[PDB]
Amino acid sequence: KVFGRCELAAAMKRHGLDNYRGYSLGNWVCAAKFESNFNTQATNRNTDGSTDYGILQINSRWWCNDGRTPGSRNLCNIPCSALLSSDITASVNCAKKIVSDGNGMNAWVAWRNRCKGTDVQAWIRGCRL
Ligand code: NA
Ligand code: NA
Ligand code: NA
Repeated sequence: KVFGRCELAAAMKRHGLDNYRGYSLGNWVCAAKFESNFNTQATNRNTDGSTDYGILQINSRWWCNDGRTPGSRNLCNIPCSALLSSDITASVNCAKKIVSDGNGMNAWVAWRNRCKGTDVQAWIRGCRL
């Protein structure tokens, strides 16, 4: 499923991401825009053989099991395909674990490079929240 911007803002807010670990909602919407273009089905291979999955591009090197990242971890204890569903629960719950691990949103390269340091509240402008 490809979410609209305000559609995703509402879903992320209902799932408890607004102000999670101090990151306002616009941070999460911005991250999803630039990680996946709001597309739950997005997948992208990393050069180390791992793959990023879903609307927040969560990495099989550490966070989920995709059956083809030998020796990697599965910290969210899920198949990576769970991160591709139209239901964003698994992606949100795994993102909450990632952002709590000590590095915050710096885990998301697109957030670091395209959201951090910008007016991220713009990403929820015009939305009914
Ligand atoms: Na992989
Ligand atoms: Na893994
Ligand atoms: Na990531």
